[PDB]
Amino acid sequence: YARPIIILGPTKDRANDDLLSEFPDKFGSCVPHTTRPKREYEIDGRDYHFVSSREKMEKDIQAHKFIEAGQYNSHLYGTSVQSVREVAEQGKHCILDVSANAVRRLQAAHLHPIAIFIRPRSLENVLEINKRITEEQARKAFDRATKLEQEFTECFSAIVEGDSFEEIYHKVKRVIEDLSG
Amino acid sequence: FMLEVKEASPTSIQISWVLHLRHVRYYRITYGETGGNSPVQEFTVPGSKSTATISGLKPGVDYTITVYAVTIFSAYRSAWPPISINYRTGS
Repeated sequence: YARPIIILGPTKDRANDDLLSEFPDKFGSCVPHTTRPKREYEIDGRDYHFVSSREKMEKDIQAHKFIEAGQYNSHLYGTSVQSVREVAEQGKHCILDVSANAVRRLQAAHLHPIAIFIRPRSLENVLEINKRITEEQARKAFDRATKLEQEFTECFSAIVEGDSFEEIYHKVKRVIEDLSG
Repeated sequence: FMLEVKEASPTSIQISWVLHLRHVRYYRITYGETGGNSPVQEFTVPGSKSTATISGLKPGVDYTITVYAVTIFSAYRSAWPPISINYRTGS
């Protein structure tokens, strides 16, 4: 059994992306649910589980079958407990792009998540670890990270820092290996 | 890097972006009159695409176009930050 992964904080999208590319045998992604009709290019069971009955997804949501769900553009979208469990039972860390609120929901499903928070040391540090954004964007990301830490510290397995994204990523990898026993 | 635009006609443009994330479900394109009470228009292209056609634009009118990457790790919410430019056709 492989613990699923939630990385939060600045540069988490890059960390998620590089983990899968660099260790495709140890990491995976799960297939979410939607009630929106499928697009011509999409494949049922790969892009989404396309649910025919909105009423069916609604019962499942009320039954706590989703670690995260919401309505967007009049359609329901969720990441399901079973879909995550299916990835983990292949021995792959399920890389999740979900809210911090989902960590509690994963623990209640006995899925034992790893949650890692990337903490910026300062506004300047944001620009050290993310060299693709403006200063205006860096302050938004700095503000959001601050508020994330204040509300969700107890859900974090680890907090990692660095003066560069390479140092962040090295710590993220080492934490996952350590927590993988 | 940046969002690139080429005018195909006074009513239509072709926007392009640099694939930075490797594991993208789809890209979400939104466009709307730069400064406008009118809701934004939007559509998607597969995560394999780095270009998209936007037609039906009012000629000479400023539009704000933004592209969101939705990763395979996410059910709907996009990666941050999105990329955006302001463009009007004709020159």
